[PDB]
Amino acid sequence: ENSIRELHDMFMDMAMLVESQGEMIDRIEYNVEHAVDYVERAVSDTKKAVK
Amino acid sequence: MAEDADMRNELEEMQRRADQLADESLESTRRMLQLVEESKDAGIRTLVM
Repeated sequence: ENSIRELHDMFMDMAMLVESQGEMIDRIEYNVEHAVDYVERAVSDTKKAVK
Repeated sequence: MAEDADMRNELEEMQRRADQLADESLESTRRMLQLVEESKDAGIRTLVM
């Protein structure tokens, strides 16, 4: 049961490890495509800036 | 002879520990049924997220 306690406590670590990491992806969630929203919407102009 | 004796006798209970102390081991086996599953619960849903 102490082996259980240890793995369960390392797992209430682990579940929370991946939990707390998990939202950083939501932090990317803006910077992944709104970043694209800058890049493509800009280079559609840079290619039209020659004109 | 003309003898009829039909008789009975009584039992000696072997000392089967003769205390509740058995419970504590039984409490450990409770907890290993109890505290184990949620590991898998949060495990499968940790894997979902």
